[PDB]
Amino acid sequence: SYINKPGKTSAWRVMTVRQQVSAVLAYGKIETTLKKAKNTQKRLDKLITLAKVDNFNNRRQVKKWLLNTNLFDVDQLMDHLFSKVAPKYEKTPGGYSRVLKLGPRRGDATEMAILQLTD
Amino acid sequence: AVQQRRSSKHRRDKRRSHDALTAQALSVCQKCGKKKLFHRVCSCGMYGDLRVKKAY
Amino acid sequence: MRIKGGKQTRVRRKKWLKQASGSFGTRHASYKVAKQTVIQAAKYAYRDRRNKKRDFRSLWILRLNAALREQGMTYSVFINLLKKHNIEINRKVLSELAIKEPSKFNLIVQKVKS
Amino acid sequence: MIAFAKQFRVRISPQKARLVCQLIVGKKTADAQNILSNTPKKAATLIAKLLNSAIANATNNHGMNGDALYVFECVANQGPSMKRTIPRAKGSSNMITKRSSNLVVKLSDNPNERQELIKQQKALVKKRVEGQQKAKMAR
RNA sequence: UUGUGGUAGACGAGCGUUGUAUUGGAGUUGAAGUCAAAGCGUGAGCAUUGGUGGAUCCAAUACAAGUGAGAAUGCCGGCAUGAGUAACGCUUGGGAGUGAGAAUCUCCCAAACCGAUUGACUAAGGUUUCCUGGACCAGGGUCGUCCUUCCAGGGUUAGUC
RNA sequence: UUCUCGCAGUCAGACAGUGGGGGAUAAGCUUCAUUGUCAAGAGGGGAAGAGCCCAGAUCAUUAAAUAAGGUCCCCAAAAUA
RNA sequence: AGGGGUGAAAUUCCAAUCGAAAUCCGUGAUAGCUGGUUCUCGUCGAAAUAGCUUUAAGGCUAGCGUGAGAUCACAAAUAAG
RNA sequence: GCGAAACAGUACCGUGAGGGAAAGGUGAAAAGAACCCAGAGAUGGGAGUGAAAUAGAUUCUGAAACCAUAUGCCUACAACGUGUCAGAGCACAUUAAUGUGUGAUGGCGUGCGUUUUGAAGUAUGAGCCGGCGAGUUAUGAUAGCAAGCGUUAGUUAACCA
RNA sequence: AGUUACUAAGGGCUUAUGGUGGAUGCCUUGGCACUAAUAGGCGAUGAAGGACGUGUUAACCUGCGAUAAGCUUC
Ligand SMILES: [Mg+2]
Ligand SMILES: [Mg+2]
Ligand SMILES: [Mg+2]
Ligand SMILES: [Mg+2]
Ligand SMILES: [Mg+2]
Ligand SMILES: [Mg+2]
Ligand SMILES: [Mg+2]
Ligand SMILES: [Zn+2]
Repeated sequence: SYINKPGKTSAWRVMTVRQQVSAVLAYGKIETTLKKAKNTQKRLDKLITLAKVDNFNNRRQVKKWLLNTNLFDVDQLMDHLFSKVAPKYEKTPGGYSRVLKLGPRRGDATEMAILQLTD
Repeated sequence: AVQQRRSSKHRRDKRRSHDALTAQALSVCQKCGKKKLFHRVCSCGMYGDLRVKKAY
Repeated sequence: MRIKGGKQTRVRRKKWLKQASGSFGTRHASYKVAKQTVIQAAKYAYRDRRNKKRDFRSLWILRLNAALREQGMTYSVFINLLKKHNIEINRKVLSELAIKEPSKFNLIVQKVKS
Repeated sequence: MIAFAKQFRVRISPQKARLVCQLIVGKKTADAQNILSNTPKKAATLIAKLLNSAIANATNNHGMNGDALYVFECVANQGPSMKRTIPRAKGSSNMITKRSSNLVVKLSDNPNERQELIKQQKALVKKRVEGQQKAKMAR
């Protein structure tokens, strides 16, 4: 066959990662597919760990990932992160998030999973 | 490529032997009673003694 | 005058199908196959109704040969010893059954020794 | 003591409904409602409702014990079909046939409930031979 | 006593169907038709009992024919198999809401293509497809609370176009 | 199997033995005369074979004697010299 | 506008069709050519050759089958001479 | 049977001339199934009317192919035109019969029409079931059989009542 | 060392049922072919055939024509 959708290009994967990390920091919970959740978790953890020092280099490095959401805009989301989310976790070595499996979806029988983060 | 001879009602039934379904594993959530499929969160939104969701 | 007649056709086909029961697969369902199989089965019946009397005589010969081979003579010599001497029309089966009730058969096989 | 419940012309296939109907058959009702809710099939949301309706019909109407119930016998018979045309290359117009299923679930109360159907079968031939014999008095 | 394999093919005797005629006769105490059964005939074919069904029908002798189906790449209808296989015909992520039910609907926020266009105005055509409210038999290549589908109500206003 | 009358069908034949033509004493070749068989014909022998050998099926029998062919086992039936 | 048209010519194009459109009618065209032709039992049982044929895949007559009837001894067969 | 038993030359195909279908039956009468339970709802299960609701709006009867369920028997070292002749074990019990259903195991076994010298055919037709479907008719000729009438026989046609 | 009941993922045979499906059977405000009578046309006084409209009544069918599911008279 010939004409075909662009599909899951690497840019699509990375941009989905960015959108989901923005969404999880903004609200604190995500209800997504499991096999996107296990892939979002890595970037989530790396950001929160990179964000405990608060120098301007860390602000630049985190600006490379976040996107604005309905709750917070990006320059509001950065402050919201570095003020309350990042320091809360400052003493935990790893393990900043959990992915728990929901029930299968009616549309596709995909394995819905919830991504969240608590102490 | 086509069949040369119709596959009877005997050969067809034999092929579908492996089509049977499996009964999925079931657990009973503590913190309420119900049969959630094992290793998930029931509709309580409680997984074990931890809360991960809303009422239903 | 118009005549339809779906009764007679169905009755005939029903008889043909009823003839072939205990047949594999569709042979007892579709009539077109049932008729072929009934015809073939009756051919086999006609052939076997002759082959079975062709074969049962052979079986009697075999189970008479075995009985005589444990007395010291063969079946191909026993038949002489019935026809030429002590002319007997004892049949070729009953001289077989007499072994299943033996020691009355030994009387035969030693009677022809005269 | 059967108390069945039937749904006609459900928009599911007969051959996809028979896969979960096999799961539910012969098992007790407590481990049927939930086991049928939890399976990921289209043929399960359409049979959970029907099975629960059968439960309610048995309990209210006929007045059986409940926790003695078990799913006696399950099927998905072929409901009426729908015929539709489908375009193709070069205009050849194959016919799509939409299927359907006349689901019915029977819920027995006593554990046997099967020798009784055989008993009716045997009576239906006993009376035939009896009527045959009473008509041998044609002298 | 002599015979009795047999296609093309000649000849003979016959069964069954539909109806008409006269003659007998059965029928809601259940007629035909339909299935089932462990019957009777040399064959075409013919009875008996029971369930269903709910009003016509059986035998005897003649008569008249749309009179006897396994084949026509036969006609019409139904149903299989191939098979729950190929295909599903250019695109995402989430929050909040609704609702019995949501990937699929409403809102929000991004995200991704278009940009001499997937934008805006109209002719030709098409003929209500437009707007509001409601519904989810069928159509939608999935789903659907939703649709350009369906239902009730509505809208097109010229001295100069 | 001669004569008259009604009614057809058939006119693509094949093989084995025999005597010859064409052929190359080649063809499961072709064309003839002749005897059979098959066609239109089953059973047994032939391992399996339409055409060879024996034979010519009214139907049933879980009866007896045979023809060709055959008797260590498959496969029924034999020994002596 | 079709035993016509048009063609910077290819047998192009003439409403997805063009060595002569589309549909209606004569019309159930004709076809020595394929295919099909529906219930049973009994009696008998062939030919696949000769002559002619614008005939050779077909046809007519003879030959061979069957039915009805006669000839019934001198007719036809089968053996010896 | 008119193409047409009903809103048929309709719907539909075609630019156009033109081509051109399918399907009917509750019960005597709606007494069209209030009410209850499950469910969102259709619907289903009880109730109720009624002779029957296996008459329920899928609406006279309701075969077959076809798809599912189940008692009884067999099958996972076995070469199979799928049956037949023998034959065990198993389970039942009849249109009372040297009975019925299955059938471990032995012997035996290359379908049906067509056309052909000859086809299991590596030649062709049929996917399966049901229905429809192919030597008639008018007017004359000859032959066979039967009947009436008969040795100056027999016999009417058109037409009229 | 050896003998042999049980297994059936699934299949096969019979028998009973259920569903689809609508043949056979009964029936019909319909057609077919005919007989006996009658009559053998309509139309500038605007026909045949059609559109459009009309309701206490949605659409459709029918009747009917601004006098519009009807008017006058015997
Ligand atoms: Mg082939
Ligand atoms: Mg599979
Ligand atoms: Mg495949
Ligand atoms: Mg594949
Ligand atoms: Mg695929
Ligand atoms: Mg035939
Ligand atoms: Mg071919
Ligand atoms: Zn719980």
